[PDB]
Order: sequence, then C-alpha cells, then structure tokens
Amino acid sequence: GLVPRGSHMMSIKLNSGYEMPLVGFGCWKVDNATCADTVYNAIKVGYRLFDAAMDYGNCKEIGEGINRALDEGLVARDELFITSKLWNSYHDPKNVELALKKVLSDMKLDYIDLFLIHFPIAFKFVPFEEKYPPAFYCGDGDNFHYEDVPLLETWKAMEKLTKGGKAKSIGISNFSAALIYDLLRGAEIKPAVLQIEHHPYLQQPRLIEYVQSQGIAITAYSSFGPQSFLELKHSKALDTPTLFEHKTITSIADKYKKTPAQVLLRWASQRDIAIIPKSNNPDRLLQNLEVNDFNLSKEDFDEISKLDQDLRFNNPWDWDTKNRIPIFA
Amino acid sequence: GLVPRGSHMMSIKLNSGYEMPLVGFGCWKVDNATCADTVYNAIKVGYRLFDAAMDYGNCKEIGEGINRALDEGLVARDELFITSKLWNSYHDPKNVELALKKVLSDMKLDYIDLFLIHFPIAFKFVPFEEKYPPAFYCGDGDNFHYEDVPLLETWKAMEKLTKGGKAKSIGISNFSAALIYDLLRGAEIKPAVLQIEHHPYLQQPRLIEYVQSQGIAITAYSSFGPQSFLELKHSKALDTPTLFEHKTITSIADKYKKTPAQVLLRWASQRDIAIIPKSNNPDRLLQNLEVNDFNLSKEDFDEISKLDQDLRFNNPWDWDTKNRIPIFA
Ligand SMILES: NC(=O)C1=CN([C@@H]2O[C@H](COP(=O)(O)OP(=O)(O)OC[C@H]3O[C@@H](n4cnc5c(N)ncnc54)[C@H](OP(=O)(O)O)[C@@H]3O)[C@@H](O)[C@H]2O)C=C[C@H]1SC[C@H](O)[C@@H](O)CS
Ligand SMILES: NC(=O)C1=CN([C@@H]2O[C@H](COP(=O)(O)OP(=O)(O)OC[C@H]3O[C@@H](n4cnc5c(N)ncnc54)[C@H](OP(=O)(O)O)[C@@H]3O)[C@@H](O)[C@H]2O)C=C[C@H]1SC[C@H](O)[C@@H](O)CS
Repeated sequence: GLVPRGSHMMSIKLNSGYEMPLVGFGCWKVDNATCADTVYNAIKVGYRLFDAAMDYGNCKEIGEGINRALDEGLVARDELFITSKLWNSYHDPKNVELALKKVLSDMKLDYIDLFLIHFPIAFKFVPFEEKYPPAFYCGDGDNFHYEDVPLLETWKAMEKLTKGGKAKSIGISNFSAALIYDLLRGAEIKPAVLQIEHHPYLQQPRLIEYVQSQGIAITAYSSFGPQSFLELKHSKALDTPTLFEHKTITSIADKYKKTPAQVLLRWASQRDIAIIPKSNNPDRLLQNLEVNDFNLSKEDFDEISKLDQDLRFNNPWDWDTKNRIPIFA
Repeated sequence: GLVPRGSHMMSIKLNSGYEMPLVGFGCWKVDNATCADTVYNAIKVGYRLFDAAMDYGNCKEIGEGINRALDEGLVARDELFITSKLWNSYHDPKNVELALKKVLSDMKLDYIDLFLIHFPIAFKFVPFEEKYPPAFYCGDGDNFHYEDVPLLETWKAMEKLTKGGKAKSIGISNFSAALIYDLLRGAEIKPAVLQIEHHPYLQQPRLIEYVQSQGIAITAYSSFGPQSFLELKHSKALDTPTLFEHKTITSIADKYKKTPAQVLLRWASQRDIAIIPKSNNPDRLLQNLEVNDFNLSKEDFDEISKLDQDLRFNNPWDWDTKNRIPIFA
C-alpha cells in the first residue's frame, strides 16, 4: 500500500459521496457450485467490488463467500463494494423495496453499496416463490408480458431506498443517453452509475461523453467483447474476430509486456470507466486485477477508436420475437 | 379520380381514426415573402397536407395561402391536413395549450389535424412577445437553458388538446425508439405519428419496425438527405455524395423513367412512410407529388438498404456546445 504506481485500489468518487473501486469481479455465469469459493478467493487476492444481480441466480453463494471473508477478518464490510441490480419483473414501485429486501436476505447483508435498474424494461411481476430468478418468465409459458410503469416511477422508488441506507447508492444499466436525459428531468437524486456494454467494437463515445459530463460514473461490462457469449453459442459472437488476437490490440499489448486482455481492460479504466472482468479461473483472476500499473498512449487510444463498429452482443431485441424490445434501436 | 394507379391521393389511416395523406408539402425554409403564394399554388397543383411548425416562422403566411384557397372554394377545410409542431420552449404542460392557440391564431384556423412534439428537448420558456419564433433563445444571450419537464408530462398535456378537438391527432418527432417505448407506458392516447429524419443514408430499420408494429404512422423528413442542408453550409452535408447522383439510385431511376428524386421519395412512401418534400420551385412541385404511380422492386429495396451508414444531418448534439444534447447518442 506504499508503492506509487497505479493498482487495483484506485477508485471513483461517486456523486453520492461514496468511493467505488475501479476494478471489480463480475459474477454473471460464475457457477453456483463453486461461486462461494471463487468469491472468497477473489477477496483473498484483493478484489473488493463484486458485481451481482437478481437475475444471476448465485446471490446466496456470493453472500456465503463474502461472509466467510468477513467472519475470518480478511476484510471489513465497509471495504467491500457490493452491487446488485433490480430485475425487469420488479419495476412497479410497490415491488422495488421488496426486491432489495430479497437481495439482502439472500446475500445475508445489511446493505448493498449500489442498486441498479438492470434494464429499461418492465416485465409483468412474478412472485419470488413462483420463480426466482424469474428471468424471461412472465406468468404465461414462453410469452412475454409487460407492465406500464414509466421508468421515472421506478426511479422514484429507488430514490426512497437510499434514505434508509439499505442501498448506499443507486443507478441504472442499459439506458440510452436519450433515456438518461429524460430521467434526470424528474430525478431528485441523479444516478450514481450507468453500467453498459462497452468494448472496442461498441464504444458509444457520445454516450460516454454526455454521461460523464453529468458526473455519473460508468461501469463497463463485457470488456472482452464477444468472449463472454461464446459459451452460450451466441451466433454473432461466434462469427466475430476475437479482440484477443486483433492486430491493433496485440501490437499495443506488445509495447507494454501486457496481455491483450490487460490492454482491453486498461483501455476502459484509464478513461475512468470502471471494469468488472469475470473469471471462474483463479489464474486470470490476478492478471485482471493488475491492469492499472501501465498507461496506454494517446496514439493507442486513437488506434483503438478505429475499431468501433456499433457491434452490440447483449441486445434485448432478440429476446421477444412477438413484441420487439427496442431499447437500443 | 378514376384512374386505377397510385397517386398523391393515397393516405394512411391513423390510429386516431383520421386519414393522413401519404404525400404532403414541407414548409421548412419556404421563404416568408412568397410562402402564401407557394402554398396556394401547391393546393392548386393538388397538395393537401402541409407540414408546418412553430419554429419555422412562416405560420401566418401558410395560413394566408390556405385561407385564400378556402375562400375561393378550391378546397374544403376537411380536405386539408395541417400539421404543426410544439417547439422546445413550450414543453411545460401549462404552456402546451397556449402554444396550440398561438398556432391557430397565426394560421387563422379553427383546428389543426396533427400537433407534434417537435423534439424530446425542453428549453426554458420564452414569452411570445419577447421572441417568436424563439428558436435557440433561452432568455440569456446565446446560452441554452432547459426545463425539468419529463416528456410524459408534456404528452399528457397534448392528450388534453385532442379532447377539445382543436388538434385532431397528436404525435411526436425526433424521439428514439427507447423514448417511445417508455412514453407508451404512461400514455392514454398513443402517438398517431412519429416524424423523423429518414433517407437512404439513415434508415434506422429497427426503429421503423418497432414503431410501425405499434400502429404509429411514420413521416420522413429530409428525404433527399444532405440536400436540404447545403444552403445552410452544413459542413457534413457539403462533403456527402449527393443521393441524386448515387449509382444505386440512378440505376433504379433508369429502370422506371423516373428522376432520382422520385425514387428517393417513393422508397419511403411505398413502405407506408409519409413524405413531405419541400420546394420553393413551382416546377419540381408536381414531380414531387407524382411519385406513387410506380413501384420499386424487392431487389431495389435490397440495394438501397446497403446505403445505410447512420449518417444523421439534423442532430441537436451540435446546438449547445456547453451542455451536449444527447437525444441521438
Ligand atoms: N448490466 C448488465 O446487463 C450486465 C452486466 N454484466 C456484468 O459484467 C461482468 C463481466 O462481463 P462478462 O459478460 O461476464 O464477460 P467478460 O468479463 O467480458 O469476459 C468474460 C470471459 O472472458 C474469459 N476471460 C476472463 N479473464 C480473461 C483473461 N484475462 N484472458 C482471456 N480470457 C479471459 C472468461 O473465461 P473463464 O471464466 O474461463 O476465465 C469468460 O469467458 C459480468 O460478470 C457481470 O457482472 C455482464 C452482462 C450483463 S447481465 C447479462 C444479461 O443482461 C442477463 O442478465 C439477461 S439475458
Ligand atoms: N420534424 C423536424 O424536426 C423537421 C421536419 N422537417 C420537415 O420536412 C420537410 C422536408 O424536409 P427538408 O429538410 O425541407 O428537405 P427535402 O425535402 O429533403 O429536400 C429539400 C431540398 O431539395 C431540393 N429539391 C426539392 N425537390 C427536388 C427535386 N424534385 N429534385 C431535386 N432537388 C429537389 C429543394 O430545393 P428548391 O426549394 O430550390 O426546389 C431543397 O433544397 C421540411 O420542409 C419540413 O416540413 C424537416 C426538418 C426538421 S425541422 C428543422 C430543424 O429541426 C429546425 O426546426 C430546428 S434547428
């Protein structure tokens, strides 16, 4: 804690007054059977932020790993930054507090550090005891059904959660800039964080610029582009040249004795965009944490900028073929 | 009125129950000194829809041209379809009815057929007697200032206008699909029309698909792409290959003995997207009206589809360099 180089301890000061680590551990598709051990060892290795969600179905296991490290005194609770996300089924204001209480109960925590609206999409509510996580289930087989709940109504409910301190900060995910522009017109509390798909194939620079100009922090997901989606046989990801072998990336990695993956992560964090790389592998765990001790050059950013092709892998358009979800159209 | 070919009489049935002509006359940059004569002669030539806006500054002259044709009995009022648009300064609900009354007073009409929210942008109100049209003026020199009025609040005010019948139908313009998706959650009356920039360089196909699937009609503007903007020395438009000389377009025009301009217009109207070509020239007036009597082929649509490059000329991002307006980011 005394070497004057960049490290995994660097943080962003949120507009709520709390610090958020720039580098955290992503929990999507972290396997249930081993998730607690993975989270515990990530804490041992030095991870302090964990990016969870109601949708991910491993909330209890994440909590077991956290509470093991807390019980052993490896870390204090206030050193950890726990993020969760309100799923689409729970946008009705009357269900927002219920959803947070469910997260806290599952994770066996008194509070979470950041609660995000996971998507600007409002599914018909499904009771916890009918299906949890409900995922795409809307009470009627495979058919999607939706609730007429404007985003601002959900947001006002999220605002009330900060007052009791059970969610220290609140934010949004997968909102376009146009939606954020309208939301702030009705917001008493600005979102602290926007979390979005972000990688060199999908750079959305004007979204980044507008949102950061508002003092809203940005967290990138799927920083390795198509990689996260190969195991799901995402046809577009299967057909996309890997960022790990792309000549623009590898030639930059060659300059700094870093891996392509480390360049892809630092490309975000050096621009004050937080990252949450995911791995079930305890060997890339450390490489993904130690990305802030080198700097890309201005020419490197210029070169990486050329890769933008508006290639989006996580697009709800593909979920419901009867009622297309147009949040990124 | 008895030849069984497509013509300028074709219309779209709006979800409000009223018919809207597929081909109308656009009034942006129609010069004030000659606007009344131009509108009157357009009615003589057979135009029935006129696309006006508070921002355009020629509302009185448009009304003079209309009322001349009505006084001479060239047309009845119910044969005309008059569109106007609520400017950004008037999004506060208390100012929405005021704005419609201003339009009716200027145009000397009892009602308009379609009132659109011109942009999802809320400027600080400026009184009519201080500046009309206010354009970008927000009460403070060149500085922009804004109102914290969520779009749904403005929309509810537009909804009330339909009840008194002074606006037969209501709609929106320059809204992204994500904004429309949220608006419909709060709407009692769905928008009848979305009006957007639309041409082969900016095809936004998923926006078109989602919006039409909702039963909302679409009106294209700037169907000739960069052409409208050359007189304003729009640097991007000045650097853009004209659609009139683009080989994909000219080769299609060559098949049907039509001009490139006629192909560009029919490309929209054949897909049930209404068009509003503008001309101060009384000779292209007729060519722009007579576009529905030929059909493009499926291969032609395939070829024109390839021109899409997300090239947007009318982008409010460029208006305010201090507070970037991110509605299309
Ligand atoms: N807000 C949202 O909607 C979502 C948020 N997340 C969050 O982001 C975390 C990370 O994004 P991931 O998509 O999990 O993928 P990513 O980190 O890009 O890459 C993971 C894959 O890369 C391999 N890997 C890791 N480290 C590597 C190194 N150093 N070198 C090479 N390859 C590396 C991993 O393989 P191992 O596990 O075998 O190592 C992976 O294959 C997420 O975890 C989450 O916290 C992401 C997406 C969405 S939520 C998803 C969706 O919206 C659903 O909720 C609804 S359908
Ligand atoms: N909703 C909005 O925000 C806006 C709506 N409009 C509306 O659309 C009408 C038409 O779009 P235009 O931009 O006016 O331009 P367009 O018709 O594409 O082309 C006009 C130019 O093309 C030439 N021309 C006409 N006919 C031709 C033929 N047959 N062959 C070749 N060239 C042709 C014209 O030249 P002449 O006048 O010399 O013939 C033109 O040069 C608009 O009229 C309006 O009703 C459009 C834009 C926006 S509002 C604008 C902006 O948002 C401001 O309000 C705020 S900054």
